[PDB]
Amino acid sequence: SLYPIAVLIDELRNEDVQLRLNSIKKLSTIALALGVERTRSELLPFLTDTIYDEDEVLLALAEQLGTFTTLVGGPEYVHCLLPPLESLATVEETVVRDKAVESLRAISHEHSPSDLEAHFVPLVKRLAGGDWFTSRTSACGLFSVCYPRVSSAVKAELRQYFRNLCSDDTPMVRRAAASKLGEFAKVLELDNVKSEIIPMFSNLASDEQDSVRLLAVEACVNIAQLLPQEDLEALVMPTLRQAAEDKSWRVRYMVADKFTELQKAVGPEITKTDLVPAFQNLMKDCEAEVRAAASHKVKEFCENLSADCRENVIMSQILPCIKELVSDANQHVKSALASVIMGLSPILGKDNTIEHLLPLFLAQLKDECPEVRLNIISNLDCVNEVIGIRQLSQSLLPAIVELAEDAKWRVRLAIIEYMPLLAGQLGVEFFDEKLNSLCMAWLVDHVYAIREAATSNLKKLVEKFGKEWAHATIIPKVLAMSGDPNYLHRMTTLFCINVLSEVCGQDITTKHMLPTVLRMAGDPVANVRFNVAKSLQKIGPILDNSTLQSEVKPILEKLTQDQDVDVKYFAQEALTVLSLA
Amino acid sequence: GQTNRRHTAAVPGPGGIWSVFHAGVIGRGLKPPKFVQSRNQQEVIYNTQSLLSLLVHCCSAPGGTECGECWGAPILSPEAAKAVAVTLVESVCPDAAGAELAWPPEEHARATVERDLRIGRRFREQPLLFELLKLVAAAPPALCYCSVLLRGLLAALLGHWEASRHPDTTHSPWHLEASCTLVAVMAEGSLLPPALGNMHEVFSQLAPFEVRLLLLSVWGFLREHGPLPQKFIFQSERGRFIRDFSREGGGEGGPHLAVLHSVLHRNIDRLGLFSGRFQAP
Amino acid sequence: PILLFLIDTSASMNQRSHLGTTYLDTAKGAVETFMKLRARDPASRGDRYMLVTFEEPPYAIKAGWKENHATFMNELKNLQAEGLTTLGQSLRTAFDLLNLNRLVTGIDNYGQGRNPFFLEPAIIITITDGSKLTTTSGVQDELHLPLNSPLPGSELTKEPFRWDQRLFALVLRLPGTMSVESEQLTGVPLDDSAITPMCEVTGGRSYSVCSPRMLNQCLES
Amino acid sequence: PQTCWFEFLLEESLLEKHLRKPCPDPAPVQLIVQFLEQASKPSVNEQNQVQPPPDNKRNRILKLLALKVAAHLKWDLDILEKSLSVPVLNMLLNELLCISKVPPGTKHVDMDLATLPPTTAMAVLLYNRWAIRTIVQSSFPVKQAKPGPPQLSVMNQMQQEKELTENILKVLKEQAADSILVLEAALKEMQCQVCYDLGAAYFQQGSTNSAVYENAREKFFRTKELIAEIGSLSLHCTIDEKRLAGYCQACDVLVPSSDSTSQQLTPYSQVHIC
Amino acid sequence: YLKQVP
Amino acid sequence: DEKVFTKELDQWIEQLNECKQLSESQVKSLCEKAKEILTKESNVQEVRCPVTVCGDVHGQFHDLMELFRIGGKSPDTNYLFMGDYVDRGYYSVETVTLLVALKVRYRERITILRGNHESRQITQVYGFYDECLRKYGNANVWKYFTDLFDYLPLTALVDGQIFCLHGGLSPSIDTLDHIRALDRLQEVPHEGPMCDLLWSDPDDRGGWGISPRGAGYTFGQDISETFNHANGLTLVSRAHQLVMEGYNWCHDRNVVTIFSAPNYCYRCGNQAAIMELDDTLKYSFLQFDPAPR
Ligand SMILES: [Mn+2]
Ligand SMILES: [Mn+2]
Repeated sequence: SLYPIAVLIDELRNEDVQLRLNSIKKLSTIALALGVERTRSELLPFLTDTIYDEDEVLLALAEQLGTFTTLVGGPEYVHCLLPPLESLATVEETVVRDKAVESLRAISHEHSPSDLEAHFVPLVKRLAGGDWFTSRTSACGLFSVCYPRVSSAVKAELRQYFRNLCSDDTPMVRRAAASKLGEFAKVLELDNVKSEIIPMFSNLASDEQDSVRLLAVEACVNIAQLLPQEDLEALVMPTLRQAAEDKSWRVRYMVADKFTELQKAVGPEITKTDLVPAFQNLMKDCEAEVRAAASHKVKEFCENLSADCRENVIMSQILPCIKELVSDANQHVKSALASVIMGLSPILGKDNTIEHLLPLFLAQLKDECPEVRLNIISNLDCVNEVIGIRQLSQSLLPAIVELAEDAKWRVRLAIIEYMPLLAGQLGVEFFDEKLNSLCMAWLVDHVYAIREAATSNLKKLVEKFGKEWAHATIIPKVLAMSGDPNYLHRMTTLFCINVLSEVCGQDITTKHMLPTVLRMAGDPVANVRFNVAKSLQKIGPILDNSTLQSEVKPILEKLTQDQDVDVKYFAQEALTVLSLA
Repeated sequence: GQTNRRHTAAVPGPGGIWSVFHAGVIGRGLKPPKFVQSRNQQEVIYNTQSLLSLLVHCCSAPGGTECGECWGAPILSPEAAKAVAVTLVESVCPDAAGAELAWPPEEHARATVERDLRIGRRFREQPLLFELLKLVAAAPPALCYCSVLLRGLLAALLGHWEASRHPDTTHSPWHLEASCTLVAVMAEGSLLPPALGNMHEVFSQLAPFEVRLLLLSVWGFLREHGPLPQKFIFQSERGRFIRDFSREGGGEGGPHLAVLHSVLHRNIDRLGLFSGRFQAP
Repeated sequence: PILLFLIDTSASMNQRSHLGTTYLDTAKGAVETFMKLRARDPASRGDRYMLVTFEEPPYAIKAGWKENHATFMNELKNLQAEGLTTLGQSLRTAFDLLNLNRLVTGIDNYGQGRNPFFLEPAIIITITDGSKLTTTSGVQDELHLPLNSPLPGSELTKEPFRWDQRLFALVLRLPGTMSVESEQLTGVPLDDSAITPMCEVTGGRSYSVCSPRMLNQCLES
Repeated sequence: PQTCWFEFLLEESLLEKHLRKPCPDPAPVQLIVQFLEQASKPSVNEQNQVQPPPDNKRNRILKLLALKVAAHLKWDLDILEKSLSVPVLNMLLNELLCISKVPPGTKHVDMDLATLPPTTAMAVLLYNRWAIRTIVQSSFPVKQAKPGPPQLSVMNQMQQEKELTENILKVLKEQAADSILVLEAALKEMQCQVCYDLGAAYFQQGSTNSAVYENAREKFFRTKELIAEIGSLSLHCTIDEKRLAGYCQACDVLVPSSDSTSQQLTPYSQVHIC
Repeated sequence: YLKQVP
Repeated sequence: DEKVFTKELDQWIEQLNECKQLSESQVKSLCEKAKEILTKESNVQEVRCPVTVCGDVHGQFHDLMELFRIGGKSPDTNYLFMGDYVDRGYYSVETVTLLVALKVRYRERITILRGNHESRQITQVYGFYDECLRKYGNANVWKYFTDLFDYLPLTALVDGQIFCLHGGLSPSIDTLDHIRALDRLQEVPHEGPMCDLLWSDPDDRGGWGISPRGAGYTFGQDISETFNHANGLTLVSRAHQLVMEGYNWCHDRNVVTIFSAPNYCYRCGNQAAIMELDDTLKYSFLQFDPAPR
């Protein structure tokens, strides 16, 4: 009975931290092996009176108590564990008080209402009266959780305790109390929130510190989601209006970030009458981070309105703000704006997308910054779905040559991936005239991903344009660059063999495809033999039995005892897969 | 033992109106195709035989007595072999940092490791060096002058057996052969006792740390009983220099033979038949 | 105060110790560790660092009054020991710099007595090796400072040095092979060099070093 | 599902379940490591007065659980020697000696084993076998640890542990002479292994005083016919027969015992004897 | 670097 | 046995490339096979041309994936990493696990060197120990990875002409035969040849000097020229300092700094680079940006 306490006290004092962790992570084993009333009687006062100097053990014991409250004997006997769990609140670390408050959240969740009405209310009212701020943070959390199981008089007592604690001067308990206001009204009725919660909410939003106003405005968006359409205009709406244009930029940054749930909560008439002019005030100010957030939110603000008025407000107010935001001297604002600009295209009608968004599209194409270019070129697929390929192709005619040679390979990657649609729409004659050279230079780039994308692009072209065109215009250049001393150029030619052989045909597979593969399997570079083994492995099934048995089998038995072990293994598994022997 | 025309004919494809792929050449290109040396061992062994025959004629004494029933060994002069030893030390290591004939402590081997690696390279490249040591061996005051060479080669072997991770010593042929040949030559030169000098026949079947401990035992013995030019008595009836291991006071190395016997007592499983060679005289 | 380092840049200062490093690199490390140990003292906010090498003028003053700390570091780390052992001219050049600014400021009031409150504290440290003193004509046995009177007013004081400056000498005698015997003397010996009588006259002491531990004791002292 | 030492310290039936658990988590010899490391805590008082650990009930129940764990492995010294260090094994065998009703400081000269209780006789035989094997394996060379600098505290407590190892090995020698007397009195069956280690001792002091080699030979010849009486009954007998073959091959070269066809005829033997 | 992130 | 381990290790590669951590027994087997494959490797491993040499990674796994998207996939292009891929990064265990699994899968295609961060003390103090506790749970996988770092080769040689190592030169090293004679089978000391091998760095000096790091030395153009002349080398490749442009040709076209961790410690904003020696020793630089997140 006392020997567990003795080994606990001689084990908690050492050098390392792993041993106490292994002890208290298995303290539930000690409790279940020893008994129930024993650990109610002596072990709980033992863990109260001891004070440790390390923080992670407090986390582990808190979560162990949270998992242990079931092993205590059920919800009826958990009154023994409440003085220790409230004794854990007098700590100085954030993670351990978070673990403590979530443990007490679980305790409040699992437990039958009558002895919450009897016992937890004095405990939360007494730790609410604690002088330390951590006790008040735990108090406002516990008052946020203890609503639905108490009676009306006990309710009104905890409401007036909440007004007693929420009015104090020190800021961190006001932050915690504002967060618990945001979590608090999610369960209340309409009359109590419309009578006393919202005027003191306005009072707490009327103070000076920025962060209490931050937590106040997301508490405002929660209560706007909660309150019906009939009452929010008269009381909390001027509060959020006067909080919209405050002196600090943090509050307008947050109400920009929270603007979408605000406009979803209030309803379209309030958005048109009040939120739109404040939003023109939002993107047209001097701070630039709020401007980037304003672009990030003008995307999902324009997608979420009513149609018959969204068209008018975008043709009347939004587009001049877009034109002003494009010419902004800050760069990150332009990058974010170009990230979220062509999402307006499926929203907006066709000819208006042309006559407004395409000049700014071509403007954002030629910007010297890379992030704006990579964002707009990634969004070119989304604008490509709603705008027909013909006028988009004619728009990208003088802009396709500068974007195939720019520094960043993301833009080149997306241009290569998008190019088959452009070539298929735009015809074969133009590609044979002055557009094949771009793909030819793409096949010999430095970046591997660019070359692999160009090889898949070759697959798309041989699929979309036909057989004899690829015979006349693609294969001889592939062989001429197969005759290149550099090794990775030979790698790209092997990739061309593989990927163009996916469609290809049957006649060219033995008279201009196979012999070049055969004749260069004796290159001293082991990677050449490695990938010619891979190419033979893949190209096996498309070939017929005569060529597969005439010269493929002797070259594969030639390459299966060479010095490098990797090419030997892939030659062996190529012979295994192709069933050559 | 030990341009532009062909450049411009093959610059198609990657050039044009676009820049070339590379940024430059690191050096002059590939470092040759590397040369493969080829010899035949019969000519090597018989030119070595001719040279050692010439040396053993030159380093012999006058003689010319024709006394007795022959069957005997003519003396090799201890002064000619001293000259051969001096010029061999000159050829291999011209340095004078450790030119003292008394061996320094073991930790001092960690200082001049560059010199030890250089003597190791010299013994590895040319086998004739080892052969010359045997010529220095059969004139017992001579190999004492090569104490620097033996010390450097021993320290290189110590380094190799410290860095060796193989379970068996036959995975490195040359270092095993060099260790056994070295201790055999120092056993020829009356530097080690016959009890301790007969250890190399177990070296082929030990662990690298085990042969390392044996060579440290050798190093400690040469600490305790140095390879001085003196301590050889010129016994005159048949005039030769003899080192008798009775009167130095150590005799057979007590701790050294103890460590060597512990080495045998570990690997009883394989060093069973050869345990009879290390019996006390 | 004013900390001046006279680093010997003769070719004899290019010998290699048992540490696998040259003597000049050991001198640079001595300067660096002197910097660290002086910066440990919470009284060294104002300390002007100067460097003079064994090179003929005007390439003699590496760092002076109008330079800063970064240029002192850059010129310290970029020293090449490719000269002769000309100690007298370098010592005269260092004293000429220091006494030159001294007589510029009027720190020493001639005729009005000697005021030891007017003070410009200065310690100069000559790091050398103790080789033979060499000129372009031959070896010089005994150290003589030149007497050319370049600074106006040098005749009003008999000695080229002054009473506000002190000379110390770090003579590096690191052997090529490490000594088997370990030095256990608490005190640092004096050297039998040609710079020792001069630093005894000027009111300093010549530290003689034979080991890196000895260098640490010398530099702490 | 790992375990800890005080899990078994609080309840004995947990250790009983662990001893019966077919595919365990950390094996019982590392459990011996953990319990005997916990029992090795110095008894520092309130004034930091370091003394021997106290004889409370917790220590005694820890030792009896440890000896029950050791009994689960049938007191087989092979894996128990290979997996546990020297001073910890000294403490374990001292505990096994004192639990067998032996007062400390007793001279080990006679203890007639027929008159002894069977458990006491087997315990003193086991302790003496540990002594003789420990000194023999201390004569063995060891792979030197690679010189990577550890932390200072672990290096210091290793230094203290190997220092106590040196202490226990010297006192091991000066009782080991009398222990050799106890072994040679202990011949008067599965004790052949016992005799085996006796002959191994005669190789440790064989380099000097070569006459003990002759003593050594009959001991190993003894083992051979007892191996002939064993067959495949290697329950407590764990003799490596490669070692026996190598040792007897070493033992043949001190004397000619005739029977050249029966003895070795490899040319190394006749060139050596000639 | 226009990212205060406060 | 070879086929099942090969396909399991390929599935390990595929699971690593999508940024998923492995299990403790899988790391056990990977580390054991890594020990077996790294025992038979010299201190100066000759890597034949062609090879794409990459520099410090320092536990930036998505940047490593981008690096594989630039220089080529690991099956097809040879790689040589000059260590220091374990600390100062959020995803550290995935990076080292990917390198070791690629080494034991492709033994002639991936060459891995040793950095100074790949030691017990430095991993304990600069983050790998903490990452070990937060992901896998106990400190035992750190023990296998420290032993694995212990067996790693120090330097590498490309066509007998390019010397690749992590740090810099040494006052105690004069020939490459002394590199091959060192006992590599030990944790990196505070003083000695190998600590200088993994800790030294070039600077525009005239000789040796105490590095401002607590260990190692610093060397100038004269020392590098002497080392290149006396050993038949022409280039010394290394990866030890942060570089904006990703490559530096210091000591007059003799010492090459190649840093391959863009945006080091996620706050420096450097554009990393790697070197791609072709089959003609006929090089090019691949210079890249950090990955999108
Ligand atoms: Mn790193
Ligand atoms: Mn590094």
